[PDB]
Amino acid sequence: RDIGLRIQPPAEKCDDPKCPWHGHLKIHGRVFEGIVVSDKPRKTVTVERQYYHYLKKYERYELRRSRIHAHNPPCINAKVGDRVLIAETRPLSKTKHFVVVAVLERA
Amino acid sequence: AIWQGRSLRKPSGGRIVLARKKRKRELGREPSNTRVAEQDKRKIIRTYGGNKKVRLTAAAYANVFDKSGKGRKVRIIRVIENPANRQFARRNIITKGAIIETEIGKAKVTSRPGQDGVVNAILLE
Amino acid sequence: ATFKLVISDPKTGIAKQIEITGPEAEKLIGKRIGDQIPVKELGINLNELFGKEFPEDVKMEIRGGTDKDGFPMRPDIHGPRRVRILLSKGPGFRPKEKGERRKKTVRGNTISPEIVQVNVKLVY
RNA sequence: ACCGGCGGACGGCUCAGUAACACGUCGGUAACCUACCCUCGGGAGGGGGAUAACCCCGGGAAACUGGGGCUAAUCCCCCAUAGGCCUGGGGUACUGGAAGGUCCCCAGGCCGAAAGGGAGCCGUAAGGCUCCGCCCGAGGAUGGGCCGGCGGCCGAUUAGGUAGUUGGUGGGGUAACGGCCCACCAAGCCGAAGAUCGGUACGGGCCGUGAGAGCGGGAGCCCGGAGAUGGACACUGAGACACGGGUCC
Ligand SMILES: [Mg+2]
Ligand SMILES: [Mg+2]
Ligand SMILES: [Mg+2]
Ligand SMILES: [Zn+2]
Repeated sequence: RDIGLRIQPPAEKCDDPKCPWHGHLKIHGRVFEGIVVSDKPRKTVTVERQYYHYLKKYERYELRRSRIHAHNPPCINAKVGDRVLIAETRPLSKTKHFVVVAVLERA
Repeated sequence: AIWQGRSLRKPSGGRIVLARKKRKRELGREPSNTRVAEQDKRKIIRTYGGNKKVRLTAAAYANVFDKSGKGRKVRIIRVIENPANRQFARRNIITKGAIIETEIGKAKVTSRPGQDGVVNAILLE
Repeated sequence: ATFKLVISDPKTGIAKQIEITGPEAEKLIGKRIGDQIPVKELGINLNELFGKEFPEDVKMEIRGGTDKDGFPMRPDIHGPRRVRILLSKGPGFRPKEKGERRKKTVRGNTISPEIVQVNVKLVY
């Protein structure tokens, strides 16, 4: 099966209705890539991305980081320290609006 | 009364000072606690955009479906259990997901009576 | 108490007004809206009022009234007191606008000395 | 003049509040509503009812307001049919990056339309012929609701903050997704890369100044937000919790 990203699906199936690979969830919008930094809550991870911001007056750069909370389906089940790919969806809780769709490099 | 606009708390824990009045299009309504009764009773609600909702307040019949695709209209005896609230079963409150007992067996409700106005259930084995 | 009576003959479309006081009016104090009472018992030269032959033992029933300050009587409020409530239609309010509601001062059903006008109709 | 229809939610005014998804920008809604307007496909069958205006009598200092008589509609209410919504079982016709969507066939229910009305000619009459109109479905358009990433103030003589608080499962409610709100199960969430608290302030396109790099401002014109003596809350409507509409303190 393909859901529009053109990447390989997870090996095993699941029963989560909020799983894009095996359930009713639909993805549309941005796609980001990042590193997991927290996995304490059930089915929730925190993903960090780093980028550079240009300071025009001082003609130099500074490093900034963006942290996003993502839904973690049981068929993928990412852990702290690995690279993941996330996609935008409809609101799922107060702070969750993304879902993990692939683990690119296990820790 | 019932305002479904936004929370007054930031995810960090700090407070938010409201910057406007409550708009009319953000209000909710009293829950309908659909009970088991001898005679059925429903009302009509005029909703945003001038649409309608049928609200069921007392239920006496139900539609039960088997795995073969046939259905029967039978009457409801009682609510065996309701995982949504701890004290719904004692008060005989029907919501989606409740287990009801009928004259042909136990059934699990699949519709939302407060939003649709009928009680549909699938037969248990 | 002194009462100003408005008697309407429903079969003709004509009404007459007279003033009644004393033991005659003291009889009427206590009657609600929608109850009958004979006119002969009260005492009124009815055939002279309208100039027409009228049936024997004919009676009348109270339809409404207005108190001494200008507020009317509302059939659905029990007792003789005066209240101030929110209305959307009916006696004591004329809307003029769609869905409008307003707070008005009204009376009850039972007659009392504070009343001045009494509207009744003839019942055969 | 009255009943009835459409409009009065735009336009105009001010900058108190607000350090926030308020605003700028790029995206999303497969999670949503929309009277007026455009195109295509259909429908207009049968009954009932009151009441203002008008006549009789009025009440109150006025603001306002009572009873009886009679009458009409593109006013109101029923019955039918079309139609809509929910759930279970099958089929694979459509769009799309991808179907909790659309389409076809069974089955159990709930809701449930309409004004062939008005004007003008040919009509001997029969009846046409235009003009303006009523209801349902599919789509658009117009006007919005909601969501996300990024961007732009000062203070450490403010260092720890949060307990529906962060997430999960089952529901309710909403036009719609969501701790938006409940019942149960866990211990999460934010922070010296400055949380929390305090100060000051409507945001932007822009404007003043300077060789430039910069520094300072953001009343007047346009686009967005908010308010109608202060604080709370409802009715009607496609749209309001309504500046020249309603209720309480
Ligand atoms: Mg200010
Ligand atoms: Mg019908
Ligand atoms: Mg500023
Ligand atoms: Zn899965």
